[PDB]
Amino acid sequence: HHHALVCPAGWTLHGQRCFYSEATAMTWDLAEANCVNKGGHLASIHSLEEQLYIKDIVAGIVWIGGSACKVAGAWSWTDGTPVDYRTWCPTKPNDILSDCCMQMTAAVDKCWDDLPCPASHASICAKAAI
Repeated sequence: HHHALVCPAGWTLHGQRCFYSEATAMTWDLAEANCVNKGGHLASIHSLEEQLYIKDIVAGIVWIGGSACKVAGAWSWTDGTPVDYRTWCPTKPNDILSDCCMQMTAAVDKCWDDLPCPASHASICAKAAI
């Protein structure tokens, strides 16, 4: 269609996507599985515009959809979209395979870092708008 977009209840609209703030802390793998049960993925981020929109939703560290757990330093988004934007914190990522899941950190700018996937954090999901 070519009419106004909506999001399901509980999700918020930015552009062509809907976002869900999951306040329950969980491992990266549980957070991704949670987003898949809800029809989406942990959020991928493709511009500073998206970075800033998501920054404004969330209340602290959040898991997002990046991981590099197969080949060290080879980042992918769980939703299959391109890694065409990055905003890693200074000196990051460390690209150590033990610490291979991506999060927005507690810095105000929500710069990204790669942490152990078992760390327990809130998260953000995304999926296409309706």
